[PDB]
Amino acid sequence: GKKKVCYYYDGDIGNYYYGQGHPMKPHRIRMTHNLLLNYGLYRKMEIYRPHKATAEEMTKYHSDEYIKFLRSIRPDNMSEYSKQMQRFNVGEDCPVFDGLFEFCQLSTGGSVAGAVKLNRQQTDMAVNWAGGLHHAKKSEASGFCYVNDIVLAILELLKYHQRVLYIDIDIHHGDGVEEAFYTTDRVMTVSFHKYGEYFPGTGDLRDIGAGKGKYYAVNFPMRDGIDDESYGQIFKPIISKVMEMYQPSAVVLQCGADSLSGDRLGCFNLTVKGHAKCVEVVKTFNLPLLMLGGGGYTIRNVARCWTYETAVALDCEIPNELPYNDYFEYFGPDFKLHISPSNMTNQNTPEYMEKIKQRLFENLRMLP
Ligand SMILES: CC(=O)Nc1ccc(C(=O)Nc2cc(-c3cccs3)ccc2N)cc1
Ligand SMILES: [Ca+2]
Ligand code: NA
Ligand SMILES: [Zn+2]
Repeated sequence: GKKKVCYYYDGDIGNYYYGQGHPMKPHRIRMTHNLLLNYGLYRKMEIYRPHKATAEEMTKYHSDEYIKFLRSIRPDNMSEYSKQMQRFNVGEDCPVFDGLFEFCQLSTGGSVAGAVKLNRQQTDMAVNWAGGLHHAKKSEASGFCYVNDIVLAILELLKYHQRVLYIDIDIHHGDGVEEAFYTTDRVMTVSFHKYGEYFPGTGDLRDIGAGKGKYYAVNFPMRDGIDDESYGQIFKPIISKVMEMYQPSAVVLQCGADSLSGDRLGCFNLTVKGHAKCVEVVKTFNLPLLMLGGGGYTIRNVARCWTYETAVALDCEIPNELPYNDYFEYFGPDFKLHISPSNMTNQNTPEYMEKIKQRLFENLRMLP
């Protein structure tokens, strides 16, 4: 039936600025929050302010040297760390900005706090839209991500769960998460993503894991222009087969909104309803679920997406007419919650979708 939802948000998040022209806008988390508050969704869920995750918490995955660097680097001392910046991939796509470490701490704190709450059986779902930074690696920033809150939250879940399922609907391959768990069967990682000379360049369907983790990494490579129909063709069948074969006891769902139609960086054509169908599918399995944010560069659509997916988590129907809010002008000219797909060509034929699905089903037969 209906579930208990705990939601994590820190009002300071929207103030972190990656710099002039950088497409990552933490302000989108505040727009999301303000919109869902204006729909009255706070009446149906517990709202918590995450703690600032410490260096002890972050070094459960990341190296001491990389976390020490992130704690130290500032725009004022940048000149003195030119060598370290190159070593850790900080300074270009992953810039040094005021309060960078605090931004890492808040984004991470919500995911780890959500995992603790699920481990304690105090909630059915935990939501952290400021999380989902799937590209960060053990000792390296990547793709605007510095600290991998997802890996840390999964490590927290593994204290009480033998098997954790990770599902990733961001347009990009969930490389940092897949890499962290590549050689274990205790986490199965399932990523659906644009593939073919696209960032980060990994996630071929032939990448299936290694050693004990062989068959525990699943990749569904897609072409430009995927629509609700095509995505819906394959998501429920793959997740259903994964649930059947893997039998996880907890799930982490990365809800990156860069897979929506009209994304500034992305090349997919999903609506908010098509993207949210993924949350509905996963929610149906009735397992402890951690829902996380991710990419998303057309900020008005990110706020619509995560507001609607919070409503889905709550089994709460909300009107398409947007309520007034602090960012009302961002939603023009329509001022509606739902979006239309564009006329872009879907390069993913129905045969291609079915064929990749069949190849993944062959791999899933290899589980015990
Ligand atoms: C050349 C090129 O295309 N570069 C590039 C573009 C987009 C992304 C991205 O979408 N990154 C991301 C960031 C986050 C972050 C969330 C919060 C802070 S960063 C979460 C998920 C993804 N996929 C990464 C790299
Ligand atoms: Ca993905
Ligand atoms: Na794995
Ligand atoms: Zn992305």
